[PDB]
Amino acid sequence: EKLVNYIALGEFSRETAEIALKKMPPLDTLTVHYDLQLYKINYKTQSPDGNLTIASGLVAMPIHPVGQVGIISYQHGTRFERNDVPSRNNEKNYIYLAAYGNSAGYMTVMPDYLGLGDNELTLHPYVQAETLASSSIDMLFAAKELANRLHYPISDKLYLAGYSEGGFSTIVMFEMLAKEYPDLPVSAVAPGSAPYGWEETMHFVMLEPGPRATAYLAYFFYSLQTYKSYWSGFDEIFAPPYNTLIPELMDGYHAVDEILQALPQDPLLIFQPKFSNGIISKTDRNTEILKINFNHYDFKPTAPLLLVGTKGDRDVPYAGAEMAYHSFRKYSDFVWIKSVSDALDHVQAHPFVLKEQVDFFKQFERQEAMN
Ligand SMILES: [Cl-]
Repeated sequence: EKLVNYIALGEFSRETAEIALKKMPPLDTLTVHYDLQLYKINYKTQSPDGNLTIASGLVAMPIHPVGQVGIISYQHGTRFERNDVPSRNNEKNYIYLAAYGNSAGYMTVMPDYLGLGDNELTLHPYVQAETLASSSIDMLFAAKELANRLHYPISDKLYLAGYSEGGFSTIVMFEMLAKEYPDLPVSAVAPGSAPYGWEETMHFVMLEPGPRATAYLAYFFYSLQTYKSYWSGFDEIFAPPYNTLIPELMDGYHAVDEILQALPQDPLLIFQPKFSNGIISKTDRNTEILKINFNHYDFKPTAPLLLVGTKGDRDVPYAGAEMAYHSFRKYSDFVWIKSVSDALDHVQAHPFVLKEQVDFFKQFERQEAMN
């Protein structure tokens, strides 16, 4: 049993959902059909060190479903604040509930991730494949336990989506489900604007830095060194005073705009030159283990797969999505790639990408369907 405890958080109405959708075109074109009941859950999963840890997330259940209810597991993007995660259901979370739950009618399952929400680990293991995958799978299983306890019948339809860091989480979750849980059917998978490829992503974020690049890299290397100690210490990685500022900024209680204002726009300024150059040149002594963590685009998909993003992305390289697409196509014809724009950026494109995800899942909902 993974489910440890839960708390009812009240309802999320059609009317509240409609207001949220209207704020984020093109999602305003979705029709709302349901009110949802919300639960915050806590569940058992493994830490980066392979110990038991109790993590949190949100489950949202359409009330009075007209059809049999499929599950969508939605993996959120980068969060620097402990409490800005789905189990808190703040207004920024509403669009996910509105689109997937109130409109699409899916039981919507949203992990917080380790180091966030109620989890006692002090720091999120950021873009770390092993635990993003296991924490998301264990959340799904715990959510299914909740539905069983509440006599909420669900179908066997299962959809996996996410954005940004969560696009990566979605891909690694998919891989691990296929490997470790081969008898659990997955219906469709649609990672949104994910980072693909260690070299591709490092080059883009370090040398073509968009507005959040320094923050992403600070989070990534601070978290990786914290959990894995691949380098001698933080001062090998980070130039002063960022070696001590970054740990403060990443405490879970700094607003993301404050983090972005405290860090330079050019990520090279936060690193020792030796270190950053070694990463870029793949001459860092840890390059092989870094590639193992990052590179998850060479496995056989066991469900229809849509890689959806924006060619306008300045946060993660669209070239990485193109590379991943060709890699996955070696294994399956049921693989597609879609750009929602030539110029919308990572943030602007988000509601367009969400709309594509919902539409993709609906395509696979309405075939191969049996009670
Ligand atoms: Cl690589």
